[PDB]
Amino acid sequence: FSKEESREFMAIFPDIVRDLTDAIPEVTKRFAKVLQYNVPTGKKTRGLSTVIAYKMLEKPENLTPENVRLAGILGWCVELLQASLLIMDDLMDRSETRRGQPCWYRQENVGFLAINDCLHVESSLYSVLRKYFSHLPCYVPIIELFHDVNFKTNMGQSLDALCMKDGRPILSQFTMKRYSSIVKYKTSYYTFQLPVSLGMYLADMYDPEQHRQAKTILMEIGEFFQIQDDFLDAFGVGTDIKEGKCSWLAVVALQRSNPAQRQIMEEHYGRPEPESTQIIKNLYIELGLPATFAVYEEESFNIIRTHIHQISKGLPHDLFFKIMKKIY
Amino acid sequence: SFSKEESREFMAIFPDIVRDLTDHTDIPEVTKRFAKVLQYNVPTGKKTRGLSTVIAYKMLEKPENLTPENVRLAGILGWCVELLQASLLIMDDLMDRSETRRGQPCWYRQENVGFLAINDCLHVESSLYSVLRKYFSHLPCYVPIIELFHDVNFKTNMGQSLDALCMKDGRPILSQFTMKRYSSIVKYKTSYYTFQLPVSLGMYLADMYDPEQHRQAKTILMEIGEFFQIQDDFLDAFGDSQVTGKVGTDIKEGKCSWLAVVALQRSNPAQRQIMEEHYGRPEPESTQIIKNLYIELGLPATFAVYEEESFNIIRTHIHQISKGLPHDLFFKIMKKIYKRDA
Ligand SMILES: C=C(C)CCOP(=O)(O)OP(=O)(O)O
Ligand SMILES: C=C(C)CCOP(=O)(O)OP(=O)(O)O
Ligand SMILES: C=C(C)CCOP(=O)(O)OP(=O)(O)O
Ligand SMILES: [Mg+2]
Ligand SMILES: [Mg+2]
Ligand SMILES: [Mg+2]
Ligand SMILES: [Mg+2]
Ligand SMILES: [Mg+2]
Ligand SMILES: [Mg+2]
Ligand SMILES: [Mg+2]
Repeated sequence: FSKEESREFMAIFPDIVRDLTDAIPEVTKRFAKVLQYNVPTGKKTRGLSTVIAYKMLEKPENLTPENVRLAGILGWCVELLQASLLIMDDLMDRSETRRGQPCWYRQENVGFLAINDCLHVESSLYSVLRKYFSHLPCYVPIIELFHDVNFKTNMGQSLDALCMKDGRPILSQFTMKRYSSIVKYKTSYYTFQLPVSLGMYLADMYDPEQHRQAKTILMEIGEFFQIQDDFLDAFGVGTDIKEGKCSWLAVVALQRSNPAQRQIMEEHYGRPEPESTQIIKNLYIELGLPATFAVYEEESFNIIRTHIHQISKGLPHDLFFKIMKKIY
Repeated sequence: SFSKEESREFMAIFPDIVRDLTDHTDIPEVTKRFAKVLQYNVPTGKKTRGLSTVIAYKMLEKPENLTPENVRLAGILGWCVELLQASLLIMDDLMDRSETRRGQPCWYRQENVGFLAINDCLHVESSLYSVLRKYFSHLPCYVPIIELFHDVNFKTNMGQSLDALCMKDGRPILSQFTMKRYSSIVKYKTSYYTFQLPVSLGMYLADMYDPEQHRQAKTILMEIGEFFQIQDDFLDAFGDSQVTGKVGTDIKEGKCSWLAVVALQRSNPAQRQIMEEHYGRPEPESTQIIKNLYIELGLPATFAVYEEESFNIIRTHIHQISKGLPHDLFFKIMKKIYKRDA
C-alpha cells in the first residue's frame, strides 16, 4: 500500500487512456472523460494487488521493467471491470456519491447514458488484454477468468437484489448463509480471486489445484474484509441502514433480537427518516455488536492465519499475509 | 432459406443453452431467476441473426463437413449472437424509455426489476462466453470467435454512445443531423453485430481466416446494415406496434433517425422551425406535430423509393462480390428483410 507502489501503477494510466481512445471522434473524446472520472478513483487496491501478486509469484529473473508493467496493465483491467460494476451499482441503488464524487449517472448530460458507459468500460478491458497478452500462453486463461468472474459478480448482484422488494428489505432473507453467498459472488471473486489468479497466470502458473488452494483462503479473506467494512459503516457518513443493506450487522442483530427488537428492525431498517437510522444504531449498541465484532475478528484472523500456513502446491505464504495485513 | 424446418432446428438448441447457464449449486435462487431472465429476453425475437449464422456456415462449409454435430455448433454460435442481441435490447429499452419489446412490457418495467435490468444486461452478455468455452474451446476458431465478439461488443457500445449524443440539455443538435453522422451511428450501432458478426462466425467455423474474404463480406454487409436500420427508423414512426411488437420513441428521444435527417434535408424554413420547437420533447402532442410534418413532407413515399432503389443497388453490388463468397447467402439475407413490417 506504499506511495511508490501507487505512483508506479498511476504512471501506466495515461497509456490505458491512449490505448482505449487515441491509439467517430466525439464518442472517443467523451470516453476519455468516462475513463478518467470513473477508473482511477479510490485507492486502486485491486489493481495494486494484481501487481504485488505477480511480483511475489514470478521468477526474479523474469521481473523486468517490461513484465512488471504488464502486471500493472492487468491491474488496470481489474480497475476497468470494477469501474463498470460501480457505475451500474450506483444506478441500481440510486446513490448520490461514491468516494466523495457524484455518481457518474448524476453528472450533467449523462443520466441513462451511464448504462451504455457501464457496458463500454467493461468491453474496453478485452481490447487492452488483446493488445498486450494475445501472443502469450496466459491469454486464453486470463480472458476466461475475466468472463467467469464477471458472470459470478452479476449472480452476486442479483442475490443481493433478492433481499429487497418494493423498496423495502426482506428481513426473512437476512440469514448468515445468504450473506456469505452474496459476499462470495458479489465481492470476493473480483476483489481477491481475480487479482491473485491473474498474477499466477502472468507468472505461467496454471495448476488448477494451485488456483483452488488460493481461492479457498481468498474467499475467507474476502468474507472478513466485507464484515469489517459492514461493521465500520455504522461504528467506524455510513448509509447501509438507510439503504436497507443485507449487512453483517443487520444479519447478527436479527440472530440476537427478541420479538420486540425484531419488530424495531421490521419498522425502522431501510427507512430514510432520520429517527429510523438512530433507532437501529441504538439497537446495534444495545445488542453489543462492536464487542461481538471484536471476538469474530480475533477468531477469523487465527483461522485464516492457520489456513495460509497450510497452503500446499508450492505457493508463497508471504503473498496472502501481505494481502491479509492490508485488510486487518 | 429461413424455412420452418431451419427455425425448429435452431429453437431445439435453446433449452440446452438455458441448462448450460443455470444447471453454482449454493445459490439456486439466482440460477432459477437467470433461467427466467433468459426465457423472457432471448428467444421471442425473429432470430434472424441466429438463423443467419447457421445459413452462412451451411453455404460456406464444404458439403462433406456439414454433419449434424457441425450444423448444431453453428446453431450454438447463432444463440451466442442472440444472447448479445438480448443483452443490447434490455439496456436499449431502459435508455430509450420504451414501453414494449417483442409484444410484451420491456424487461426493466417488470415489477421488481427497474435498474436491476442493467445487471441482467451485463449477465446475459457474460453468459455467451460460458457457452463459447463449453463448445468451442478445443477448436482452432475459438480465439478468433472470442476476439470477434469482444471487438463487435466494443464497437456496438461506441455506436450506442454516438446514438445517445443526439440530445444535450434536453434539445436535439439538429445542425449535426447529417447523412454522414447517420451512416457512422448505424455502422457501429447495428451493422457490425447484426450482419458482419453472423457471417464472420460462419466463416470462422468453416476455418476461413483470409482477411480479404472477411473484407469483401464486410463491404456488402455494411450496406445491408444501413438499409436494415433505415427500415427500423421508418417502422418507429409509421409501423404498427401490434406487428413490430414495440412502441416507437425516436421523435420523443430526439434521435438522429433517417426520418429526422431526410426531414431536415427536405424542410423549408417554416418546417425547420417546427423541428427546432417540437423534436425531442416528452409531450405527446409534440410527437404528433413531428409525425404530421413527416407526412406533409411525403417521407412514407420517400422511404418506399429509397427501399426499392437500395434493394436494386445492393443486389447489383452482390453480383460484383468476388473472393469465393456465395452470392446466394447475401440475396437470401436481402430477400428476408426487403419490405419487412417488423
Ligand atoms: C461490486 C458491486 C456490484 C458493488 C456493490 O456495492 P454495494 O451496493 O453493496 O455497496 P456500495 O459500495 O454501493 O456502498
Ligand atoms: C438493431 C435493431 C433495430 C434492434 C432490433 O432488431 P430486430 O428488429 O432484429 O429485433 P428482434 O427480431 O431480435 O426482436
Ligand atoms: C444496439 C442496439 C440494440 C440498436 C438499437 O437501435 P434502436 O434503439 O433503434 O432499436 P429498437 O429500440 O428500435 O429495437
Ligand atoms: Mg451501492
Ligand atoms: Mg448495490
Ligand atoms: Mg460498505
Ligand atoms: Mg455506499
Ligand atoms: Mg430502442
Ligand atoms: Mg436505441
Ligand atoms: Mg429503432
